[PDB]
Amino acid sequence: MEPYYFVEVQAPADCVSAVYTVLARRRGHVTQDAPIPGSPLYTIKAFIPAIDSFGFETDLRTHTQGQAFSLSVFHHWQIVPGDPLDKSIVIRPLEPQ
Amino acid sequence: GKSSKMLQHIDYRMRCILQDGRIFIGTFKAFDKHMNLILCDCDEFRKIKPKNSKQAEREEKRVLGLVLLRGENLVSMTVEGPPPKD
Amino acid sequence: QKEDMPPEHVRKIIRDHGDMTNRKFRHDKRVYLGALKYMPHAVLKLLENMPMPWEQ
Amino acid sequence: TTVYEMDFLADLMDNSELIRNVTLCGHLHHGKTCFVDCLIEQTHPETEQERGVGIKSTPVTVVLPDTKGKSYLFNIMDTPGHVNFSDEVTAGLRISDGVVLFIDAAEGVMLNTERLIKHAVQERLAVTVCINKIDRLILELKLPPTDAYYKLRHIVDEVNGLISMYSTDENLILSPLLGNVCFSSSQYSICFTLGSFAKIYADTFGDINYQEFAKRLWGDIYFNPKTRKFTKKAPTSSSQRSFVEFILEPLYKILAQVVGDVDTSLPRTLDELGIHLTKEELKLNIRPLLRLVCKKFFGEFTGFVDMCVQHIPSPKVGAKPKIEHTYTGGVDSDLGEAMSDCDPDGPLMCHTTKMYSTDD
Amino acid sequence: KAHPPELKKFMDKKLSLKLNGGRHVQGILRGFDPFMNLVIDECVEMATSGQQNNIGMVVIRGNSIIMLEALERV
Amino acid sequence: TYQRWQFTLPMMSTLYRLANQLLTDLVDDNYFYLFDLKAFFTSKALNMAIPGGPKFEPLVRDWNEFNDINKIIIRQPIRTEYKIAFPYLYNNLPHHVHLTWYHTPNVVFIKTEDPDLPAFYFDPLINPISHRHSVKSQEPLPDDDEEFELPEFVEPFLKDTPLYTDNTANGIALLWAPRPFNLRSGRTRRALDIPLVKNWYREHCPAGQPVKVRVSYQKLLKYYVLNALKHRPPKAQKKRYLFRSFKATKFFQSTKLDWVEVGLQVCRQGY
Amino acid sequence: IGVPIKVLHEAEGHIVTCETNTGEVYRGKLIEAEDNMNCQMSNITVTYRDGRVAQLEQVYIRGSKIRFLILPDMLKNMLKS
RNA sequence: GGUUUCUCUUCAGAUCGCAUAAAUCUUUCGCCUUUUACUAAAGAUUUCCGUGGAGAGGAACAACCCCAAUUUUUUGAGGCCUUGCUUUGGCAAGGCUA
Ligand SMILES: Nc1nc2c(ncn2[C@@H]2O[C@H](COP(=O)(O)OP(=O)(O)OP(=O)(O)O)[C@@H](O)[C@H]2O)c(=O)[nH]1
Ligand SMILES: [Mg+2]
Ligand SMILES: [Mg+2]
Repeated sequence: MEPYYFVEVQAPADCVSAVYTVLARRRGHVTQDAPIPGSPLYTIKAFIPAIDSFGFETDLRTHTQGQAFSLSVFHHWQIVPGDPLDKSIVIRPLEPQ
Repeated sequence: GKSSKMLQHIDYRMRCILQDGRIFIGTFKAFDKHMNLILCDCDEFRKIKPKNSKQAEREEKRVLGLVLLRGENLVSMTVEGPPPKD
Repeated sequence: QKEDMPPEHVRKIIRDHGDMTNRKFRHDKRVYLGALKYMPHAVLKLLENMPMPWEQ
Repeated sequence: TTVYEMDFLADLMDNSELIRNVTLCGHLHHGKTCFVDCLIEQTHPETEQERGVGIKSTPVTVVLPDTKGKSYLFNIMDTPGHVNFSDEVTAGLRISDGVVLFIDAAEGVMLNTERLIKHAVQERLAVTVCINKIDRLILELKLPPTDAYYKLRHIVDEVNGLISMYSTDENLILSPLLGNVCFSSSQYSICFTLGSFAKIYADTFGDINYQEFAKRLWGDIYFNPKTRKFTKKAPTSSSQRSFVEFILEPLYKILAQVVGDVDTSLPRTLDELGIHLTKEELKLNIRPLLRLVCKKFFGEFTGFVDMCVQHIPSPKVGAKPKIEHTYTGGVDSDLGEAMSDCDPDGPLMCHTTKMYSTDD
Repeated sequence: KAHPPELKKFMDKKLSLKLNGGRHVQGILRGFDPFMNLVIDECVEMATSGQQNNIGMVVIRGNSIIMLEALERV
Repeated sequence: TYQRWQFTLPMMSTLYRLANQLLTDLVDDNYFYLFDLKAFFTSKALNMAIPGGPKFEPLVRDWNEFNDINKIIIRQPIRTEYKIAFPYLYNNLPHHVHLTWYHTPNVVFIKTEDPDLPAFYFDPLINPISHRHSVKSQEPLPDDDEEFELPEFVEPFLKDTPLYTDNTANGIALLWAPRPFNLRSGRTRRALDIPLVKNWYREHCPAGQPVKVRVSYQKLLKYYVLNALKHRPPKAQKKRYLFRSFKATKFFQSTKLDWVEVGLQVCRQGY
Repeated sequence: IGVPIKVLHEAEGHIVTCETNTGEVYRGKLIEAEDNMNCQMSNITVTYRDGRVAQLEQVYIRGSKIRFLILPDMLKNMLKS
């Protein structure tokens, strides 16, 4: 079991898709996306494995010219999709599994 | 008309005689609408005020200090001392 | 103070000296030369005020 | 690489019923450090900076006058608001007694704000709100005054719903009528509660009772000029609520005159408010000018100190519902109660939570 | 201007009124007006001879109203 | 002597609109996130270079365990942009590095189309509040029918004044405008001291221009950074006044000439 | 409001005392005070026309019924006047 | 009793002057036969283009009608008898009033 991070992204109306793509690369599962009442902004709420949370903020801001911005908190653990005990699994030692 | 006459005796020593007849010697640091008087380190003297008396000058005296009285009883006001620069 | 001269004063002096070849001057030769040390100032001061294409 | 006043500070410490211990919390960038800075300049006319983000908290204790003049000693724990640094908040949250949650008028509630109301209710503190950064509705977002009302109402209702979500007991609902919320603009020198604004209304105009007035402003009360008597819904005039017409629209016109018509109409409008301003001080730029006018009209800070004083535990009342949680026994025989006395006497049970390294 | 008495928390409480002439009475303060005049039921005046004789509800004249001290913990 | 201007707000609004072509339509600073002076100072210090930024000569010039290739988990490759966002977490030997970070509140200023509609006006661009919740609430609302009344002196604090004018929408637009135009008064600068094109080459993604001009962008940024980095305070002052010293002598006179005339004079004298 | 009334209101909470129009003294802690001088005091000491001293729980008196008022050594510190 | 202007004297920028040039020295670097002229990093120091502060003069123009019963300019707080007290003086207490 491994931890998860809760991410809340403020964004202009257009760049929503942008953040979507980022979260895909990093095993995201964006949950909610909603207008801000009385603002020209949308708020996104998503999960992200704390493993893949490294540089996610700066990656997000770079891809969108600073317009988007995320904070992150630990939320809950979860089952990592592997079988921890299998000898028939060998690991190519530097490329991603 | 000049609005200065009150401040002239303000910040200086003062002897106040109320409608009660006693003497309050204190610093006239200000006045108010009703003629209220908030003067500190005041001394309440009741017998007489000493004026170069060969007999004595300290009789029936107490230290009132910060005395804040309402101007309902403000009767007579004179200059009893100069201002100590503290 | 030192107030302004008329312009024709400058204009006449410079058109008179011409190119210092007439021996009638022959003494401003030395100052003319010695003033070379400051001509990179005259050039800088000149070029930093040029007239800016909305002006004639 | 304060002579006759620190004594007064000491006597204030000694009263222990003129002090208030409050934690200044909220989300990131929502106005805390500027609040504190403009405030210390109100009192004293006497890594982080490059970061533009505060990392570690800072405490300030200062002496503030209220809407009656009685000075108080205020313990203000300015925290960082980055969700990664929530650690610092917990520290303040122990050693203080109330919380002033700063919410943004343009954004509303976000991650750290709700998480901090959770952390504050689960530690049984007092909860007050400052809806800060209100100019972002007038100058930046450009909102009709009634929709400004709508947005403010929305923020208050949502924070109310959450504080009810994490706390069972309906002891407190927040609304400015109770004196729970200031309205603010840290940088434009404006902070006011319905109380303070109605008292300003009274002091400059006729003798109207400011308290009963303040009971009437927020929240769907209308007012009919002819009767001069506020009513629930019965204007068909298509008019605004008490709040709009009496508090917002005058504030819109103040700002619109300052930034739009500084050259022509401003001297007139400034006369109609009682502020006089030098020729030299009307040659300022629009942000310094705006702040100067708003300071000259709104007074210094009374809304905040008023709301807090009115709803602070005052550590003397203070301690008792706290040592339930802090103390490991709470109250058994000797020290729980002794602390609950909060007497400067005997036991001397202190709780140290921070260590600020000296530079050297 | 026109500030009334702080008798909200003091309303409905038994207090002794000492007013001019040495007039000492006891009575329940339940309400009054902004001129500091009182309306106290259960008035039993404490004359100099010491006898406290009950008079009931009257208008506690703030005009010469000297002081009122309650018998409860307000 | 021509220092110190002070101007009217219509003056400034027309001036703004006239210079609109030579101007940046950015409103805040989080556009330059890793593209400011401090990001460049750090990148230069670490000898790593962000995509569209300058490149500098390296500042100064065996086995370890942490890079044992059996003992890592590589899910995302660390890349230089992270290494410049967080200089200390992501870098061994970070020296002479400036720590840059900023999440400056995105400013939300709605440019209008026409001067017709009122200044304060709900814009279609803004998302409708439509705040909904439970049966919302009820108040400590001191119902009427007891009493209350306003002495017919007091009024909405100033109701003889309209909300807006033909000058407020403009006056607000002027509040978030580039540096000279968001002012009202200042000292006057020299003409060489005014770079017209800096706000142009400081931009981030030129997006489809020939490699020629992109290399020019990066070299202009490099020159900019080296200027900012090597800044020395004045540290010293002796103030000979060459021309006042000259004019005070008996050998120099003074005049007013046409520019072109003294131009021809200077060239003739050089020759 | 006057400077004395401001000092008096601000003295609320501190230790204060007053001398009434009838010649009696009452000291205590600062309970309440207003611009109308209607002074509420609590847990005070009271001294009558002969000098009888005793304790009072809480009391509220009209402004005109007070003659003088003695504050602690704190108020002396608006020094513009 | 102030601004503008001119001249004369004198003291500083510690993030500036919202701009940004050259030089010297020392050490690495690259050009490569030599030296100048260069490269491009670091450090220590200077010059030049501008600004500020202070002061002196000199100049131009501004300028010798209703009002009170909780706080004071209306307030009926009045008297005396007796008693006790204290060296008299005076203090306190009750009553009679009209
Ligand atoms: N528009 C507007 N901005 C304000 C106002 N008051 C404060 N600010 C903002 O205040 C910021 C200054 O730092 P703060 O945000 O106060 O610091 P903070 O709120 O504690 O955030 P952290 O330090 O990271 O916890 C500036 O970026 C301004 O955006 C205001 O009244 N109006
Ligand atoms: Mg901060
Ligand atoms: Mg040779």
